Order: sequence, then structure tokens, then C-alpha cells
Amino acid sequence: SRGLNRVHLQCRNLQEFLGGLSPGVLDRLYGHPATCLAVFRELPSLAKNWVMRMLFLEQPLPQAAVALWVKKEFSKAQEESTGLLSGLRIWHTQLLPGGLQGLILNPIFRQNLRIALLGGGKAWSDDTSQLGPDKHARDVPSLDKYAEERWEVVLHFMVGSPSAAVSQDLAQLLSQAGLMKSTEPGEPPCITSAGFQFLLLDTPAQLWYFMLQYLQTAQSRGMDLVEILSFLFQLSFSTLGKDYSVEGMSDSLLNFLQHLREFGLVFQRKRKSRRYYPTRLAINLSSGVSGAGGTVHQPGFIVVETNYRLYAYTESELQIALIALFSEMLYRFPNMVVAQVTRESVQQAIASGITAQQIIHFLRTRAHPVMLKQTPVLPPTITDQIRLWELERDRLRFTEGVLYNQFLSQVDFELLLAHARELGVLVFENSAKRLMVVTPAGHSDVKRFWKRQ
Amino acid sequence: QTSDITEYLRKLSKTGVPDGIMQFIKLCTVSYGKVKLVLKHNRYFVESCHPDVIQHLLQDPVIRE
Amino acid sequence: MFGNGRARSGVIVLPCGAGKSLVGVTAACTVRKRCLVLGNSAVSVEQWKAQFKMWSTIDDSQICRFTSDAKDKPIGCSVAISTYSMLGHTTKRSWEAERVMEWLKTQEWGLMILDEVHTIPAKMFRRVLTIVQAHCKLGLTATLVREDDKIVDLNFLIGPKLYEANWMELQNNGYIAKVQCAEVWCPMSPEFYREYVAIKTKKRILLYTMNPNKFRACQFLIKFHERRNDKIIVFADNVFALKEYAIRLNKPYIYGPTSQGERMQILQNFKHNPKINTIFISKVGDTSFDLPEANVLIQISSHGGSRRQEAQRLGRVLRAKKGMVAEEYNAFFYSLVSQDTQEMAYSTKRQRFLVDQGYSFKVITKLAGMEEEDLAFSTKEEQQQLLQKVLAATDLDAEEEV
Amino acid sequence: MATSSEEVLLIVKKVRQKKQDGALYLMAERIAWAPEGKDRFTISHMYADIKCQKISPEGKAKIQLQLVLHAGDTTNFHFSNESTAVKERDAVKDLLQQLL
Amino acid sequence: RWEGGYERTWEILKEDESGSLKATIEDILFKAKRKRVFEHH
Amino acid sequence: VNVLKGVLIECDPAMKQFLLYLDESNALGKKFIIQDIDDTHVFVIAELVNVLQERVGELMDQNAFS
Repeated sequence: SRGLNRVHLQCRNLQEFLGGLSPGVLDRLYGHPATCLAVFRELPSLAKNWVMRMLFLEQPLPQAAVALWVKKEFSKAQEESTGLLSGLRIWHTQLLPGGLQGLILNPIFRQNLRIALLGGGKAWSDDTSQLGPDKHARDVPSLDKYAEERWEVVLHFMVGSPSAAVSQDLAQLLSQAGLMKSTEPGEPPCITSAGFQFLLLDTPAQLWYFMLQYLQTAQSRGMDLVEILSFLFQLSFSTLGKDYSVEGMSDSLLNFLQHLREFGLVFQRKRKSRRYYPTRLAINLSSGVSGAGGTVHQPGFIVVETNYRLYAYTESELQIALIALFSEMLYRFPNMVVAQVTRESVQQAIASGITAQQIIHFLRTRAHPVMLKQTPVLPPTITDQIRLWELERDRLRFTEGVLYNQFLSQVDFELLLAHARELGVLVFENSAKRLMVVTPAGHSDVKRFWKRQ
Repeated sequence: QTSDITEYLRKLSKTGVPDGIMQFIKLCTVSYGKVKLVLKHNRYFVESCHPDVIQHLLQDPVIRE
Repeated sequence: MFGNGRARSGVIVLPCGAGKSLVGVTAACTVRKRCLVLGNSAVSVEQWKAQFKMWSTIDDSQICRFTSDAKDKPIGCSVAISTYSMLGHTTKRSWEAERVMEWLKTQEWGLMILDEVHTIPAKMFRRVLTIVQAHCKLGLTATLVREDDKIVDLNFLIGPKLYEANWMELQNNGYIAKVQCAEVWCPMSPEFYREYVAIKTKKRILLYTMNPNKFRACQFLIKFHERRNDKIIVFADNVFALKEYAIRLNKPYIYGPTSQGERMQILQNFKHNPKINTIFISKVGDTSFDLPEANVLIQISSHGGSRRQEAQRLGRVLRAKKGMVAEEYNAFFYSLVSQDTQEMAYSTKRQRFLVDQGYSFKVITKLAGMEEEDLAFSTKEEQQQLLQKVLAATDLDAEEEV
Repeated sequence: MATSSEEVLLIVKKVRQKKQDGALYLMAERIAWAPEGKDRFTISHMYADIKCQKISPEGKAKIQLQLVLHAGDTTNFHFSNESTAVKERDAVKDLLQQLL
Repeated sequence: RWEGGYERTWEILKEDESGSLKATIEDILFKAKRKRVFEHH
Repeated sequence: VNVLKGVLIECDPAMKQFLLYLDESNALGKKFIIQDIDDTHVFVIAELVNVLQERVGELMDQNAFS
């Protein structure tokens, strides 16, 4: 993985991003709309059952009640939830409030935990975004086309803008997460190695990371306003606000609203005001970790006979610019016979990255054609040929460094090897010829240790 | 004849003719031959079809009986 | 081919290790035609004649052989077994070829039985239709195209393509061995690669051919099948290349310029009265007197002029371990191809032919287990002594005529 | 010897049988002509229903093994072992008459 | 004499789309499902 | 002190001599290979990276032939 492991699982990315935030921002995060998200995104039952324990108990409990609640045949699963206890960063171990090592949760989060489960009040039904009492009365299939257009524009920036001329700043945004790579001889950015896998599963889990990308700056942006705004589209459809958000807003709320609309999770009316309605893709974000859909017959079907892998053709306007972005295949006279002489076109794209797991994922999981009709394994004997093409780019290495030669003793060269290894500037060592490669970044420090020993 | 197999190709495409370039080409080589029988040489008869005989009189019978 | 009383000239596809000369005799009885067998060499004379014994009475009534010095009944029969048109030399063969050509156009004009026409040029086909007035032609060739040509089709003079059989049904029944293709790419030796891009003569062919990294793999493949006492034969296009491959590891060997009396007993030492297991053949001892018919074949060179002759050799040599295979595999087939020697030009074209034969194809670049085996050329000193012998070998060493 | 008819006889691969170069396996107390790489056995018999066996002399170039049954069925076995045939064509004859 | 009957047989088997218009495979399915026997022992 | 700056290139032992043949054939500079560490590590002048890109046309052709 090159930057997508934290996207498949949502409960792991939220705990990692929470550890590197400001203490004043985390205080405002502990609200009533955030209580239904730190538990629903989880999966194990042990990490979810401890939330109800800290709600009824008013006094801190020691660790003796925890080591006994596992009875005798359950402490093995207790160590798995130990690392997760520090991920949410909501508990606190005291000294001895009534026994030994008393565990207590932040009372700021405990107050808002009962509002969204048992107790209530009034401010919860007054603020917008989190509520917004408004029904839907607009053509639903007419708005589904705008949800696909928001994601199609992103595809143009990954290729090089073949026919788009919008002013959306989306090329630099995806470059921070390692998805888009800036072209060195030119100026339109291309795509990285991890960007190919995003155009395969087509899951709305990646759009959740794009919303928290602007918050990573930690300058003048708060999380309490983003968390209360992201809860709008999480309630599927029939969750609006008419014009209640217009009266209660500011300059910071309008900035995050324009960026979320361009992602493909919510649709906004003209003039960037009036009534807003979330898209259809936001339903799959709260359902599971992935999803499928978009076809009813699946006309595509590959070949499992030869080795050039005849890719599928004739589908829609999505697979036309998608295969050319992978490795730029070829086409003949009829209905665009793609991938017919794959021998040199694949090696052109592998020279800029080790894109080996994305081609196999696109060859095996493209529309589920062979695994439903046929029975044996989809790839024949190409699993070894693909690995051979990746090893061809390992025959050389373009890196700089300095070499030290002509020593005197053998036991003296072994001491110098530990100097470059601890600092992290050592690449390759040789005890038979007394040779060591040192990167130029730490060249001014290795020469000092040799003059003293 | 090639005119019979053309109708089966148009029904397979389902409301669509195969372009039209190869349609006018279906008029070149036909089924013709010779048979040796009691005549102790050659007896000119091929198949029960009819387009295989019309396009031949303007070559061999015009120069020799 | 003949199922309505008409002609329909063409070439049919049939398995090689099932009876290529057997379908011609059976078809000659239903067609009811005084056919004429035209073989490709000397081995085709004894094959076609064997089918006229246990199936008809033509062997002792209407038999004739114009080749191999026989001339049995020149007048009174038309069914004969000749060899295309290789019996027509200028001046040297004057009245000999005249009596054969004149007396053939009078009492024979039936079917032109042809076998293995994918390596015969169009110049020989002109002399075939000239010396005989056959009214029909028969094609018995299992290959698809000829001499690996995709821009010029010279098959319209001896019958074009007619019909091909389902190789998936032929292989999964008991007609051909379960060929398991697996390419073996061996690294190039650095001591022999320096002189390959140094000279500009034909001597560099033997450099990568005598690869010590490939010789260790060639000996490992023999040892891998020695414990399984299976019929294995290493193939090689060059004549003086397979000789060293058998003397270093103490095994017999045969090649072209040897002797007719010597190969008469050695050929019987593998099928009739065997005594030797590992034998090395070439392009001469296969379509001359008897078919090899082994089980495991190893290809060393893949750049010779015979880019289509080894296609039919894959079916004739690699025979099954019984004759009526059920549904499991057992036969193996590897290929030794050098690396960084400009050899992939032919190693790529073989993939288009193997996918049509229903054979399993795969690539294995690392044998994984070759170093941990009692083999030769273990040290770097023995590999250096081979350089002083390959470069010292004269290129004139070929036959002895002027 | 342990008076138990031990030591499994020599197994010879690839043996012809009327244009069928299958495989004749010599187990312990019974013979089995295993059809190539399979699990069943085509010609299934034992070391009892075989009357007399015949071989080939030194003058004949061919080497065929004939097993005369009891109902008049004679099945020929043309040897084709490329490894060792001169030393094994007699071993098959010897190990079938010296061990019963 | 095989091609004399094999050529005319393919002409009928190729026009197999005409049999799908008749409700033969559909009328039997609805009648074979309603056959509910009752032999309570 | 005595130092030697270069470009570390990791390769195959059987492929190391491929770049050595170009050293005795190219007449552009004084010497192509400036230092040879082991059978899998060679050096080259840092200002010859763009010049080496021209030799890819003849190196990639024989690479796919392996």
C-alpha cells in the first residue's frame, strides 16, 4: 500500500488523525453529533461495550473490576482493545480514587454522550446542519447526474485536462495525499502509483479523507464546524434545512461548504445559497466500507486463453479515458478493441512507478465477469510475467553518494559502519573490501568521526 | 450462394447492416468445376445453383465451342 | 474433405501422433480414386506402404515405388509413393526423369496426396503440377500458415485452408500427449557475452549456444528426468553443438555427417532394441527413416532457419505414455532460451501457436534448485577453459565437400 | 530369505501392448498393467492365472513378452525401456520364475 | 452424401429464434406447478 | 581528506560487464566507469545522467529480449 490502507477502514483513520490535533479543538469536538460516530464506525464488540459502562458509572472505577470482568477465558481479547483505548483519547487513568489505578472518562464527553442516547435539552434542536427540519420536493433522478459530474472532473485532472477548463483547485489538493504527481518536463500533473487503485473500487470512503485534508494545516480551521457539517449527508436523503443555514452561518462555514459540494457528496443550488440537497453517493458512505453498482447487464468479458489479456470494450464514457490513463493501450478498426498487443504499452507506465497490484486488480475485478460465469481462476499464467516486468526496473538505481577507500586495519572499519547506520545515511556496506557508501546529506558528519577515532 | 449467408448476418446484428463495404464484394468467386464421366474427358456440370453458371459464358464459350 | 462426392480442394488438420498416413488410405477407398502418394522425404515411403497391408490388398497387387531404388511394376499400376519432384536433375538425370514424367501423364491423373507442405517453397510446387496432370489435390498438414508468413499466401497452388479439428477434443481423448509447455530463461555468462558484441561474424552464434549457465540447466533437466526414466531428447539446430553436450556427461550422440551403417543400429537402440536412454538428435534423424517419438523435448537454439519445422516435431516426438489418455497430464516440455541475446524474436512467435494447440503455457525464469545439485562447471576456472576452445573452432568444419 | 515372497519385482516403464505403449507394473503378489499416469488398471491379473511366458532370443532384434493365460488369450508385451532393456528383458523373465 | 443433408439441417437449426415466439415452454411451467397432489397418510 | 563522489548503481553480477564494454568503446570523456565497488555496485559521473538517457534506446531493446 502507498496511501490507501487508512481509507478502507474508517475507525482507524479517525483515531490516528485525532492524536495530532490541538487541545482546544478537541474540547469542542466532544459533542452530541460525534457520539454516534465513534461507536458506529467500530466493529469489535469489546471496544463498543465499554462506552455504555462509562455512562451509568458516576465515580471512577479501578482496574480490579476490569481484570475480573474477563472472568478467566477472555483476557486474550483484552490486549487487542488496549491499543484502541489510546486511539480515541477519551479515557483517563487516575491515581487511587477508590482503589488502585482508577479509570475515568472525560466528563466533557460524558455529558454530550447522554444527550444523544438518553437525556436531552434544547440547543440540539436549534442549530442547523445537525438537524435542519426540511423535506424533499424535487426530482431525484434529475439531481443524480450532477453527482457523477463532480467525480468526472477529477478524472480530467488525473489525465491532463483533455477537454475541461474549470477553475476548481483540485490538482494540488490530491497531491498532498500522494494521489497526483506533478509533471517535471511539463506543467499538468499526472497521477501517482496509489492513484490507480482509487479508480477501481469506486468507493465513497476516499471522499471522507478529502474533507479532513484542509484541516491538516492546523492554522485557522476548526473540527467542531466540520464534524457538525459532515453529519448532514450521513443521514441518507430527506435531511435538508431549506433556508435555516443561510441565517446561521459565517465566512468559515461557507468555505467548507464549497469544497464538499465539489467532491460529490452534496449538491448546492445556484448562487451558492438557498436550498441544498445531498447527493445519492452519500448513502453508501454510512452503509459499509465499500460498494458496487452502475450496471445491469455487464456486457464486458475478457479472455482467459492467451496472455495479452483482451480487456473489455463498449460500455460507457467512463472506461474510455480510464484504460488510456493506466498504460495507454491500442485500438483497431471496430468498436474500439482495447488491449490487443500488450507488450510495450504496459512497460511505459511501469517506468514511473511499481504499479503492479493495480493492474492485477483491474484485470481480475473489473465488473465481475469470469468469476460468475466460469469457475477456474481468472489469471492464467500471467501472475509470473507481471512480476518480471516489475523486476526490469530494479536492474539499475539512480542515487548519489560518496565512497571511502584506502583504510589500514580491519577492526577499524567495523567501528565506522556503526556511525553511518545510527544516523541513517548508510546505504551499502562491504567488510571484504572496506567500502561504505554515504549519502551527501550526512557527509559533513561522517568525516568528523573518522578524524577522532 | 453468398446472398443467402448475408441475410443471416443481418439478423444477428439485430437491426443493423454490416457497414456495406463487404456487401458488394459478395460477387467474385463462385462454385464451378469439371466432372469426368462416360465422355472419357470432361462433363461440365457443377451444382444445382444458378448464379454459378450465368457469369461464365462471356469467356470460354465465346472463343471456342 | 469428401462427404458429398464433390472435390473441395484444401488442407485438413489432424494430429501427428495418431496416423497422418492412415487417413489418406482410408479416404482413398471412399473416394474410389487411383490416388498417387507424394511424400516429403525417404521416411514417407515406408509409412504409407504399411497402411496398404493390414487394410487392403493393394500391397500385393497395385503397388509401386519410384523412389528408394525400386521401380516395382512401372506399367500396370498407378498407386505409387514418390517424393514430390526431387527426381529431376539437369543433364545428370536425362532419360531417367523422362520415362517417369511421360509414363505418368498417361495412366495416372488422380489425387495429388501431399504431406508436410509448410516448409516447401513455391518453386518446387511448380514442378509438381508440371510433371503430372492430376485433376485433384489433397492437403495433409497440421500447421496453419506456411514458413511463418503473414503477408504472402502461397497455398493457392496446392490447396488452401479447408478445416481444422478441435485440439481441445483431440488432446482430451487419447490422440496427443499432454504437452506442458514451460519456458526456462537462463542468464547469460559474462565471459561469453563480451565476445558477442565484439565480433561481426557468424562465430558469435556458438558463443551463447555454449552457455555454461544453460549447460548446467540442460544437465539438470536430464537429471530431473533421469530418475523418472522418461524418454527425453535434447534438440539442437547446430550439428557440432550437441556433440560436446554428450561427451562431457558420458552419453551417446548422433548428427548429420556420420554413417548410414552406424545410425542403422543406433536408431534401433531407442525404439526397437533399446539400450541407450539419452540420445541427441537434430533435423536429419527425424524425417529420414523412422520417427523419434520420445516424450520430453528440450530446445536449445531458437533462432535457426527452421522456424516452422519444429512445429510438427512437437507432435510426432512428444507421444503419450500409453495411447488413450483419460484426463490427466504427465508429459513435460521445457525450453532453454538465453537472456539478453536477441532471441525473443522467435520466442514470442511460439506463443501464438501454442495457444491454438490447447497446451498449457507458462514462463519460469528461475528453476530454484539448480545450484544445490551435483552438476558440472561449478567453479569459474572450468568456464574459462571453454573460451579458448569455442573461439579456436574453425567455421569451415562442415561436411567435407568442395 | 524370510520365506515370505518378499522383495518387490523390478518395475519397467513404457511397454508396448498392441500399438499401446502403456506401463506394466510388477508389484508383490499380482501383476498390474497400469494405463499410463492413472489410478485404475486396464489389464488386471495376478501371479496365478498365467500359464507360461515367452521371450525373445539373442538373434531376434525385437523383444516381446507373451503371457499365455488359460482360456486361450495370448497378450504380447513389446518392451521399449530406453534406459536398460538388454539387462531388464531377462530380469522380467528371471524375477517371474525365481520368485513365486 | 453427408454434406447433402448437413447443409440443409443447419438452415433449419439456425432459425431457432422463431420457436421463442410460441408460449410452449411457458404454458407448461404454469400448469406443472399447479399440480398439487394430496395423499395425506 | 580523500573522498570519491559518484552515482551508486545497483545491478546484476552478469550485467556489470555490459556497462564496461561501453567504457572501452565510447570516446566522449576520459573514462565512463570511475569506480567499481563489487559485482552489484558500480559508479558513474554525475554529469553523465542525461547522456546515459540516450543509451536507453539500445539497452531497453535487448532488455525485453531476455
